[PDB]
Amino acid sequence: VVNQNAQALNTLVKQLSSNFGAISSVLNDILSRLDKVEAEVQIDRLITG
Amino acid sequence: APGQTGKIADYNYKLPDDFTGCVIAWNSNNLDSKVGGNYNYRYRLFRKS
Repeated sequence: VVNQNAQALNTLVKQLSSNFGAISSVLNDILSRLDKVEAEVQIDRLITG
Repeated sequence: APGQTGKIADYNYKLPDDFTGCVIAWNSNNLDSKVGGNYNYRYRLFRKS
């Protein structure tokens, strides 16, 4: 039980470094490199994932 | 057009990123070009932001 709780939270944190097809997993890499219309496409990918 | 940038979009006339509406244009060379240049029309070249 302790190991399953820990692995589920470790997996949940490590999904934050996935792109899900966005240009980066980091929102600042999007918001600093794409304009207010183009950034939203990559943010919508990260949100969905 | 919505989400565009350049010295007209940035400093003169900005459409919101989810503009609902139609943009309509026509060449006005006969009405608005003058033999030595038509200085009646000007645009903002600079802004603070």
